Amino acid sequence: LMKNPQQDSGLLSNSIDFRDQNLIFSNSGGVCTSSKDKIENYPAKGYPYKRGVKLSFGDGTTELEVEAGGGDDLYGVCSDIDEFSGMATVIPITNNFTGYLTLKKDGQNGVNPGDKLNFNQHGELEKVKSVNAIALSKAHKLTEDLFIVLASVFGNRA
Amino acid sequence: ALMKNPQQDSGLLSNSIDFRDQNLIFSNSGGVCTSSKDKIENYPAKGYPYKRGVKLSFGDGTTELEVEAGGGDDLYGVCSDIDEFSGMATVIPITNNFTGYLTLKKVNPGDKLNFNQHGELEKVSVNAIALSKAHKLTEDLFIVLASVFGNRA
Amino acid sequence: LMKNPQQDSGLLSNSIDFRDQNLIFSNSGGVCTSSKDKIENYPAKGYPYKRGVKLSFGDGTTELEVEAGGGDDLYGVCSDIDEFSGMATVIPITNNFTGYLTLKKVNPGDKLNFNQHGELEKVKSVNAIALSKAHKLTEDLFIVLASVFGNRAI
Amino acid sequence: ASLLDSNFVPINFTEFVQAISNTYKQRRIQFYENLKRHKR
Amino acid sequence: LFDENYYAKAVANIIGEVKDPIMYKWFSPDQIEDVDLQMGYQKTVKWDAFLNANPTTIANEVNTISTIGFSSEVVRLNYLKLQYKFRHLKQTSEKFYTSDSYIGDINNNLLPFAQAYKLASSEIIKLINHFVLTGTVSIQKDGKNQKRLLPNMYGLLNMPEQIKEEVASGDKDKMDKIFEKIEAGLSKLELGDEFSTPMMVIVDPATSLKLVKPYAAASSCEKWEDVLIQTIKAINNREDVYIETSNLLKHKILIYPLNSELIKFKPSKYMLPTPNEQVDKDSTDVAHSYIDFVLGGLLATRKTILQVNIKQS
Repeated sequence: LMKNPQQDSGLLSNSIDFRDQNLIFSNSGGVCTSSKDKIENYPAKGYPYKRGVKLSFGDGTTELEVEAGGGDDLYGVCSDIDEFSGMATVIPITNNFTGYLTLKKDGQNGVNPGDKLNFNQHGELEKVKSVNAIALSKAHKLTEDLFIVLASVFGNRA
Repeated sequence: ALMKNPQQDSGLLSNSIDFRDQNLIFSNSGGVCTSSKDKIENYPAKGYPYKRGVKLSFGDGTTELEVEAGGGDDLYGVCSDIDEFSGMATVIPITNNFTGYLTLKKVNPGDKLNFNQHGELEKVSVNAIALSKAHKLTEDLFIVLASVFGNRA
Repeated sequence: LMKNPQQDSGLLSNSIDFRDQNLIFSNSGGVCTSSKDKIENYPAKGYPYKRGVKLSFGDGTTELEVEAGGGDDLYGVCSDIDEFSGMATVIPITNNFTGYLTLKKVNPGDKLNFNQHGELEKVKSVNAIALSKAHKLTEDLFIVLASVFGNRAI
Repeated sequence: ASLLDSNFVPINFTEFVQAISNTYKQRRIQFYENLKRHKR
Repeated sequence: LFDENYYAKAVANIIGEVKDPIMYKWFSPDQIEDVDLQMGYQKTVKWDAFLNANPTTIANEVNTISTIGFSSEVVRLNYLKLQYKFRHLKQTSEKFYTSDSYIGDINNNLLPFAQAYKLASSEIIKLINHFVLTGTVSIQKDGKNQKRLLPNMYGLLNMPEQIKEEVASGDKDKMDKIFEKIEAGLSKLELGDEFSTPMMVIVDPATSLKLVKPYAAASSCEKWEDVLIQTIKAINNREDVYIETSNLLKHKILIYPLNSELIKFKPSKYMLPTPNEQVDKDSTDVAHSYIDFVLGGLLATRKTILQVNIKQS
C-alpha cells in the first residue's frame, strides 16, 4: 500500500546474487525507458501507484486529480508517487509503456506471457477489448493480496 | 474577424496591474502545459484552421498535400499555431496528447468531446475531455480548455 | 485513536489564559492522584486508552493482555499508554480512581457503569459517579470527569 | 558574493544562484532601512 | 560562466530592474528570517502547563493531591517548489528580428530572452504576494480551480484558530456597524505578554474610503480612522498603528501585531524567482527557459489575528 514498506526491516540484505532481484514493489518506472517519453505529474486521490489512472473532478474549488481506474475512462498509467507532495507521475495512454503493473487477484495463475490484458474499474490488469496491453511474464506474488506482472501497454485498440 | 492577432489597433494602453484571468484571449497560441518531448509539424494551410482539428487534404497532384479544418474519422491532428506570412499551420498529431484551449461548437468539466466536420469540439468515438466550461470571446466564438488523448470508442 | 495526535499542529498555542485548559485527550493520569496508589502495566490489545479494561487470554503461547471491556469482566481502568512498548498503565478496580474517562455517545451526580466497549454510560455492579457534563472533543469522542470507587453489590 | 558587487565573477551556475539569493537578501535589507511608514 | 553562457549574463544585468515584492510592507524587519530549504519541512516544540482541578487544602493528614498537567505540541512548516516555463527567442536570432523601435516578432508574440524573463518574474512575484496574504494559489479571478497544496501551508487570511467577525449584508455601508464588529474582535484578541508592540491594519480600497470620512451629527477633527487608531492604541500600550491598503483584499479587514514572537515569516532563501540551468534548444529560433520559486514559511500564534469580512449581499 506504499512505495516503500512502512515497517522497517530487521535484517541486512544480501548483495551477492544478481538474478531475480528486481521483483520488488519499490521498483518505479519501467524496465525499458526512452529518453523521449512524455512525463506528467498530478495530484493523487487514493494510492494509484502501479495502476491505471483516470481524471477526477471535484466541486470546482480545487484542481482536478487522478485516481485508480480504467475502462472507458482510462487516461494513463501511474509509474511513481512522491508521498511527501502527493504527486502521482503519470505516463499518458498515447505513450508506449513497459513495466510491472498490479494484477487482479483472480485467476492470476492463468495469466501467461502473450495473454491480452485490460484494465478494470480499480486500475488493475485482468485477463480478457479497448486497451492494447499484453503480459510479458507470469504473476509474481509480493503479498497475500498483491500480485504484479510485467506488461506492455501501447495505446488503445478499435 | 477570426485571425489570431486582431487587425484593428488598440485605442488605449492596457493596465498591467492584475494577474488573474488574462489568458482567455484568442491570441494564446500553443498549450497551457507543454513538454519538451512533444512532436510538432507544420503543413500548408487550407483555409483558417487555427485552434481547430485538422484533416489531411489532397489536391490533384500538382501540389503537395495540405491540412484543412475537419474531424470525424478523417481527423489527423490539432492545429495549435499558425503563421499568416507563410501560411504554415503547426499541427500536433493525434498520436500525441495535447492540453489547451480549442474551439467549441456554439458543457461542464468531465464532459466527453468529439470533433465535428468543421474542426469544432462538441459534446458526445471520444477524442478529448472538457476541463472547464465554455468561455465566450465573440457572439459566435467559444473556446474551451480540453485535453486530447487520442481516439477511443 | 492516539493519545498524542499524529498530525502535527500548524500553529503555536496561546498560553496566556489559565482556565479550561485541561479538556484534552493527552491529559494522562488523574485529576487527584495519591502517592499511595497501586499502578500496573500490561501488554495492550488494541487501543484501550481511557477505557475500562478486561483480561484477555490468547492460546497460551504468550502472556495475557488487556483489552477494552466491562460488564462482568471489568478488571481496571487504563489511564496511560506507552506507544513505543505498547504498555497500558492500569489502576485496578480495587483502587478508586478519579479522572476523565471515555463516555458513550448526562448531569453531574449521575450513576455510570462500563459497557462492552469499555465506555461509560448512564445506568448495577460498578460504583461510578459523573462529576461534570460531557465534553465533546470530536464528533464521536466524548469525555467526562468521573470517580470510580470499587464495585457495587447485586 | 552578490550580483550588486561588480567585482563578483560567478565560476559556475551554483555560485551564480547563491549570489542571486544574497542579492535578494541585501535588497530586502536595504528596503527596510529606507522604509519610513506614515504614522497616523 | 558569463563568457560561456549568455543567459546567465542577461539575467544578472536585468535582475536589478525587478521591483521588490509588496509583502515586505506587511511585516517588521525582524519578523522575516530566511531558511535554507527548497522542499521539505521544519519542526518546533512548545511546552504547556495546565491546572487539573482546584487546589487542595493542607489540613491535618491528606494523601490525594490535585495535579498539574503538561502537554507537548509539535509545529511543522511545509515548503513546496514550483516551476514555470516560458518561450523566447534564441540569442543568435535577435538580429533578424530587431526593428526600428522594438525587438521581437509582434505577429507571433515572441520576445528577447531578457524582456521575457523580466515580465515572467514580475508575474510570479504577483502570484507569490497573493499567496502570502490569502493563503491560496489560483489564477481565476473567482478563486476556483485552486492548486492543491500541502497542509501546514497557510496565509494571513486563511490562518485557522483566529478571531473571525462577519458584518451583516444590510449594514454593508454603515460605518458604525463595521466599527462595532472591529471592537468585538479587538476585545477577543489575546495578546497577553506581547502587547507593547506595533500593530498593522490592512484594508481593501472600498473600506479605506469609508474610513477617511469624519467620525459620527458629525464630529470635527476626528475621523473614523483616528477613532480606530485610538482604539487599537488602547490594547497595544499606545504603540504605533499602521494602516495599509491592498487591492488583493475584497471587503476584508486584517488586524495583527508586528511582533516576531507571535507571528514570524520564515521563507526559503530561494522563494523569489530564480532561473533554471536547463534551456531547451532546437533548430528554429524559439527557445524555452524555466523559473523556480518556493512557497511557504508563515507561522503565527492562535487567536492573534482578527479577520473581519463585510458580507456584500
